[PDB]
Amino acid sequence: MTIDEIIEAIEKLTVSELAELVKKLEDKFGVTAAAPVAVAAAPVAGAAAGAAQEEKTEFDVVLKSFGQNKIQVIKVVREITGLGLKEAKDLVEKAGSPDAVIKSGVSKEEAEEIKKKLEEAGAEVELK
Amino acid sequence: MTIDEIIEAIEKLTVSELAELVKKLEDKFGVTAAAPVAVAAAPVAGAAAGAAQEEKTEFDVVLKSFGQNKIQVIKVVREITGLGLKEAKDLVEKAGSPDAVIKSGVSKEEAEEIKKKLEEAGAEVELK
Amino acid sequence: MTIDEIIEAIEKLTVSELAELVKKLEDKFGVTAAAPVAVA
Amino acid sequence: MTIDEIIEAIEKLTVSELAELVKKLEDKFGVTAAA
Repeated sequence: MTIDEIIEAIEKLTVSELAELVKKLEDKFGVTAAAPVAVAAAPVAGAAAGAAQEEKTEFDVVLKSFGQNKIQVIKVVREITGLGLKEAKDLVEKAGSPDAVIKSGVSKEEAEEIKKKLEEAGAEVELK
Repeated sequence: MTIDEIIEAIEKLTVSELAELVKKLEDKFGVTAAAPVAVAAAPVAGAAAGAAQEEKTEFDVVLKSFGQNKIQVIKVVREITGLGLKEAKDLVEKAGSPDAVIKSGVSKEEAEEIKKKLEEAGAEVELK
Repeated sequence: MTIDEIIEAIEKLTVSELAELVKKLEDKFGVTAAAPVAVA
Repeated sequence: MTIDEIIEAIEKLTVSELAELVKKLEDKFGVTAAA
């Protein structure tokens, strides 16, 4: 293909497809030789990830309030993300804010499986 | 968080979260400084990509047959993918093959929508 | 798979063209060498 | 968000440790660099 067509094609890639393309490159060419495309494609993948949320190909789980039970809301979050007290806590303390996203790029199933659980620890959980 | 804590945390992110994280790192710290995390995260997201697929979250469109008009199917494939003419032909002539995947990492209705378009060109296609 | 067609098209590019690929991709997503503002 | 939370963590790992995190990640999924 032409440079332009490789770009158009790349720009039509799914975030997952992009990820796998770059992974395959690092496998094929080595991380050094493939890094150029890795860094150049990332913004393209991120853009797309952001488009998916923007549409409904994927959803996020936003904390709207930790409420009376904050120590547990946190305990849960860490079980879900792998974060740490400070981190998980800094995040949880953002409840009610847009930043308060505890997960994203997920299907609308897990959206509930995680949301519910977050409510199971007494927490306000809105999906988007 | 400890390095392992972070690696754990990273291996729990979705393909999109990894996408958006690397992108954010590039915009904030430049590609130079961001490149290490970019090429280290790629395989993580590639794994996520696979996981997604293998779990019917995110689906693909496989060409079982290019039908009665291979040319019409190549035209559509090229429309869907932005792929050049020879690469489109190459990919279409793999119809029947497991890796004759026209697209992946896509939603269900989107996988259907694509499937339908290929079918309208006379191709046999399966979703997974 | 499609990505393979692209990976095969990238593999065939000369190094300068790959540099053109990267340039076009980077110019488009406003990527920069170096943190735009001080992360001091 | 969680990724921000993860970026803030990576952002304070000293040049080593990050080099560490990198190699660990690369080893887990097929350390290339050269391939």
